[PDB]
Amino acid sequence: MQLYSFFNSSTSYRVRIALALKGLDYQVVPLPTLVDADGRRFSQSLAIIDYLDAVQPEPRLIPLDPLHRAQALELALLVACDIHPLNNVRVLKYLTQVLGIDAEDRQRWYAHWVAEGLAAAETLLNRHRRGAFFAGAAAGIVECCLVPQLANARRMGCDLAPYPALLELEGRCLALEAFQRASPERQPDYL
Amino acid sequence: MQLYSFFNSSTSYRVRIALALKGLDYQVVPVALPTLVDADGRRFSQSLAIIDYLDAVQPEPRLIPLDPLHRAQALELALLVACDIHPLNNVRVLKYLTQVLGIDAEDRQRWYAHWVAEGLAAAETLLNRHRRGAFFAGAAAGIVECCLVPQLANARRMGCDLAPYPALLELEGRCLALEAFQRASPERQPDYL
Repeated sequence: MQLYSFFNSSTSYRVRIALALKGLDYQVVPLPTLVDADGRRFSQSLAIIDYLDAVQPEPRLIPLDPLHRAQALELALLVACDIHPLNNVRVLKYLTQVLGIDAEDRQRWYAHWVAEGLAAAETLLNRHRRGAFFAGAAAGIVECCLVPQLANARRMGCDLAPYPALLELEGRCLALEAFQRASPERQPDYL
Repeated sequence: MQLYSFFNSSTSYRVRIALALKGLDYQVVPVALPTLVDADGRRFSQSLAIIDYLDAVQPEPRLIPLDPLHRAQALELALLVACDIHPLNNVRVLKYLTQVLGIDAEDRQRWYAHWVAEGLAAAETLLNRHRRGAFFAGAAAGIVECCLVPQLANARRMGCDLAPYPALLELEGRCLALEAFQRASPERQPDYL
């Protein structure tokens, strides 16, 4: 398979993590678009992560148990639907060039959606985590979504002190070769 | 189970359609929404997590396909709406644009219509290229129609041009002809105007 990836795309980071956790090799093509062995194209990171679970079930990125699965998807969709979309490069571009919102107002916009969303993420992780990772002994869709969100929030100057369990989970993920391999800074298109 | 719904919430509408397709819409309860509340008082948020959970609660008729390829295609279109359109066009976001950045109704209008045009052009193409049947997944409505019908009602109400999406308009018409969608509609809610 091929992944049309950019090193600094949060959605590409999500899928590079999932591919690294499966141990699947693919060809980065410097979004995202996964092209499978049949030439089918997929661009929505959370659909790709679900599909990878069909392509190579073990290790599993989304739980089988219906309640554990609902809890994992709840936290993944909080990130994918209620934080990231508002803070996209395309949205900040629109705010500057079309509405002329200055760097500082764009900061406060960025920080407002992060603060609301990460407070809820911290709550859900503390409530529903089953072990070292959200799903127990292995990282999955929750870590695929939280790790890029935290990197983005950090880089935009957000206060992350109110989210100690998110920061702890982030550290347990960034200690793993799979996350290190997927990281922006280790990508072939990275300056 | 109970579903805490507001008549005018798009994400509530998505889950009221899902419940109506299952034949469980006695569970709906008027006035972040929606919230599904089970037997033992467990609260589920996230409209797409709730739709997925309803397939565990009562598998038939299925809102998310079993076949992996068909599932990836249905989730691609559903997530296009739920991730790339609706979150930018939320009441919550439009309040921030008004009350914080002082953007007028006219610039708000144009923001709404930009994310709508970008998203629905891509949605029209996915529907045309990947649909399995009269509905996206086949002969029955599912997660794709649960996301599209609320998004088209919203776009129409905000004055968006929907002429460029004839396949989306046709699918919307097939859904709104069904009793399950008519029951789920905002206009038929107990809390409606």
